[PDB]
Amino acid sequence: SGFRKMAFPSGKVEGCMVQVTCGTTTLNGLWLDDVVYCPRHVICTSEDMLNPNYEDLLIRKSNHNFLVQAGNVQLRVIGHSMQNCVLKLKVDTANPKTPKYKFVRIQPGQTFSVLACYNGSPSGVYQCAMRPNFTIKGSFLNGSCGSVGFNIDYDCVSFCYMHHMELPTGVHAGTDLEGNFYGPFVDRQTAQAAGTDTTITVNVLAWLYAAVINGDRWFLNRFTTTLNDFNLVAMKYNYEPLTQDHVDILGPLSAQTGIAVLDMCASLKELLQNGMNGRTILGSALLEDEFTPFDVVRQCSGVTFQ
Amino acid sequence: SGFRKMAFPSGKVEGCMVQVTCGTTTLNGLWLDDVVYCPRHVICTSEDMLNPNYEDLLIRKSNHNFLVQAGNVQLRVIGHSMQNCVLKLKVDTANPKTPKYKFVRIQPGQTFSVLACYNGSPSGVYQCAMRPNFTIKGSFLNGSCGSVGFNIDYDCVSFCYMHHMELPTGVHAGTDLEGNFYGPFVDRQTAQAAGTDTTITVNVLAWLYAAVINGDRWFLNRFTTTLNDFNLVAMKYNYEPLTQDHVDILGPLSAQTGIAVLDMCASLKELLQNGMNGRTILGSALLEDEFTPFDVVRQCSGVTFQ
Repeated sequence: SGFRKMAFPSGKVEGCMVQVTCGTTTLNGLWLDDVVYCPRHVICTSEDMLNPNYEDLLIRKSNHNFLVQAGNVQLRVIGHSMQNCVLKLKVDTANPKTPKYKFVRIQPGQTFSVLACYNGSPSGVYQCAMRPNFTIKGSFLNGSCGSVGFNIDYDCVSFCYMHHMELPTGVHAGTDLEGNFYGPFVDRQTAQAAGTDTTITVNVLAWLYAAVINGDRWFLNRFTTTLNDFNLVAMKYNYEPLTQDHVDILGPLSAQTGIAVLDMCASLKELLQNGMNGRTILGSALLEDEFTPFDVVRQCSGVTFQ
Repeated sequence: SGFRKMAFPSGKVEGCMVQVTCGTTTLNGLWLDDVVYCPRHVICTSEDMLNPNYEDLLIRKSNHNFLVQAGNVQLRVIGHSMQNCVLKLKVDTANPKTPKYKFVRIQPGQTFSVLACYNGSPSGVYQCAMRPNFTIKGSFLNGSCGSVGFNIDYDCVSFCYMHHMELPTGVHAGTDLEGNFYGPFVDRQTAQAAGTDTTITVNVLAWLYAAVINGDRWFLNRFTTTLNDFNLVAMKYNYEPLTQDHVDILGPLSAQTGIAVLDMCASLKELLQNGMNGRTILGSALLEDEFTPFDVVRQCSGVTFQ
């Protein structure tokens, strides 16, 4: 028992990290088969970032302008193309540690692990949620761009995030591995701000089911609610609306505990309107929204009585 | 910026995990050079657990009675001895992925990463503290015994913890890699209870320095305090006493931020007495004590590992 924010083991990802330098710019790349992926701003300078013309800048670059290092050994670059905001560097060597992998685009509220890297080398691993405003609350310093987020499903690594930039409130923005930004952000030095961040309700409900399972039920009530009513109250408290997909995903936790999703929604509606009277749930003073229902199910491993 | 509960990259440790089966008992082992380390209770059954005579049980086992599996490959066991509560299995093969490593015994309030494993397979990584009562607040299910805790410094993995058992309050007990329990606990089913757990004061101060470095400085007051003043307030809130050694250890963070230790202590004394008035620190409603001063420096410097 016990409940912890937990990341995926980072080893299959550590086997793909490389350093990529262009001119005086260095950041991290991801080496899969004979390709290296990195943020396209590696070809820029600080001065270019004010109004960058990526097509033109890449035109004036040869393969020889990209120095790719996998620890000690240099990788020869044979080709370079841009896909949206990611550079793809074709190399003469296939990564012998390439895991089974896929590129996925994740949805707001879905979690993933981040391997923070500097100069092609891992610094640390932590669990993140894609916020409703298409930011993540990371821990990243200069040199971290090209750090990736990922899930492991079976033995298959699903890469879902590449780090590009930090916004003025200290949250981070990036792309999927096809180089499309999450959210309304661009890889240019211009006034950007993250939108109003909302709370990931399906994750708050997952966490409430976790509370119940680890013994805390002080907040439960006999009342039940309908879904549109809940959503109208949710809206008022900067909570994301709960969709039918979300109700479906909470099915296993509902079944294990015998507490219907709409029952738990009624408990949450109450907690939002009244506050929590300085009482801790699973040792937290605030409702946690970065635990998915799948995260709670894995750690709790409960049975369902039918 | 950003500040996250961050684990060490787990890859060096994932290459050492194996499955150890003895009769019908299966749990995890650690394969370094030609030795496999695991909890000695692998040689027990549910029968033996009440009050097991480990010496007698081990005498009645040959090398042939131990099946060690490293993915698909079976390892030949060539020797076996017991050191305190760990079994050591000599195998015919040195682990070719053995990292630079050492065995250390940590002190209460020191942090480390746990690689949670099931049947020799890594499932999760998370950051933990050794509590003042020599328990850890883990996330472990049946099958997790022999999961290890570790730090990385330089290119060197320091193994500090092996998981043995869960106490009736849902907290976890185990051993260093020489098989000596942390705390007053034994590897038998006996009435055993964790002592009074306190907060790790020096770690809360480290965390306040992290907040400041990241721009969350609302809690800083102009008040200074004596060490004894601070302690006499702190004691009341189930906080460890702060020692001169603790003040010394916070020197680097004090120097980097240009804020005196005893100033920060005065800010903490204020937070303890008055609460946070709704404000959060680094997104958190509660004071966090699972970051050491070295943890804050590593994360804020972007320290990497081989």
